[PDB]
Amino acid sequence: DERFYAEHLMPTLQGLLDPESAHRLAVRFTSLGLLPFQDSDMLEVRVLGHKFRNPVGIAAGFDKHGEAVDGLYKMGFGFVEIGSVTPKPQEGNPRPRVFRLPEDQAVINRYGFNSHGLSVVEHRLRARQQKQAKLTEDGLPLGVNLGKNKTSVDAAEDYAEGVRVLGPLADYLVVNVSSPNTAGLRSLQGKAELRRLLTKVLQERDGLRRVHRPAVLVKIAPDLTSQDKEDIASVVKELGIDGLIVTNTTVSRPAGLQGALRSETGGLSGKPLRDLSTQTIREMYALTQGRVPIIGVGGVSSGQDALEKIRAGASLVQLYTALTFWGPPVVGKVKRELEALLKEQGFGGVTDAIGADHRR
Ligand SMILES: Cc1cc2nc3c(=O)[nH]c(=O)nc-3n(C[C@H](O)[C@H](O)[C@H](O)COP(=O)(O)O)c2cc1C
Ligand SMILES: N#C/C(C(=O)Nc1ccc(-c2ccccc2)cc1)=C(/O)C1CC1
Ligand SMILES: O=C(O)c1cc(=O)[nH]c(=O)[nH]1
Repeated sequence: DERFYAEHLMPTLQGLLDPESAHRLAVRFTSLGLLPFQDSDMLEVRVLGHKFRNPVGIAAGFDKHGEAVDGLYKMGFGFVEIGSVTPKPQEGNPRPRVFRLPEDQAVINRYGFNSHGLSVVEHRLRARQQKQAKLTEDGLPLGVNLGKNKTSVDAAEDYAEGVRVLGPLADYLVVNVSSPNTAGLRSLQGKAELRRLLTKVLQERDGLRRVHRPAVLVKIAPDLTSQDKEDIASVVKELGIDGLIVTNTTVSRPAGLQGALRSETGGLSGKPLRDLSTQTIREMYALTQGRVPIIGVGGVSSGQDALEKIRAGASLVQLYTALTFWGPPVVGKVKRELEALLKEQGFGGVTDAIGADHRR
């Protein structure tokens, strides 16, 4: 129940544990299915070669190693993304590396891709691969988000290894070139780098057998220049990339942040990123002429937040940070409010609202 979690459970949990410990305990509880809304057809969306029974997903970073997929579907998410996963295991940055900004409903993290590695996650997904095939057919798809190791010398070979190893187990894969916490990674977003990296990714993906061939998406940052966005849009059309994830966390620090920890290094998420993300979705949708599916992510904690990103051009949305403040009831809250607003605004379902701001 919303108020109980919002007002009692979550604050108490937050007073008791540092945020990294709270996150680990939350993954454990979720993966055991220790948690307590029926989805309307208005919320169903068809995109990326799949049906999604509702358009609200959990963003990458919550379940980094694939341990809690089924408990996430049970929380009400229409789709789950895990990762980012790197080819070899690696520890990530020294602690502390995650900071709560409760007066801003924000988080700053600099995990640095702590990952159990491809092999461990491959085994975990294979142990439930046929159960995921049926979830997917029932409208509950799985994405896998790929990163690169810290000491790797050849970024494109790290991503290609992830497509070869986890591509056969995913409905879509994400080439995450926008973490702000791995040195040099964001420079993969530049025109020449990106084109060469994505050509190699797509060749690897196309060499998979047909029933194991995922869609491929690129996840980008909220901090790009106008020139960067134009170059991304052009590469994405030139290569037939299947969609974009918009956006990762920001390295900016918007005026007015009150949290005592606002000057920690790392990516900032939650409310202060919300409109910078929505504006990036609006611009990428226009530059791609509405023809490249976008998954909208950054500061979503309500139905109105989801629908804004929807009308700016997103076909699906994701959240993470709002879960850390509101807990599990936020998921049904976002869905029930989104459905009430679609009705109030005269849309037949999510699908008719996608990109609607661009048609006024
Ligand atoms: C604690 C933390 C860890 C994250 N780790 C990843 C990650 O490994 N891969 C990734 O693509 N995005 C990662 N993200 C970014 C989220 O997927 C999402 O893009 C961002 O947090 C904005 O959404 P939100 O405001 O709803 O949290 C992480 C975010 C947070 C808060
Ligand atoms: N701080 C913090 C939290 C956090 O509190 N996460 C969280 C998410 C879901 C729950 C929850 C509560 C009840 C059942 C299942 C999950 C609890 C904590 C995070 O997930 C990220 C690293 C900062
Ligand atoms: O591992 C992390 O540091 C991480 C990766 C990512 O893509 N985004 C982020 O905010 N943190």
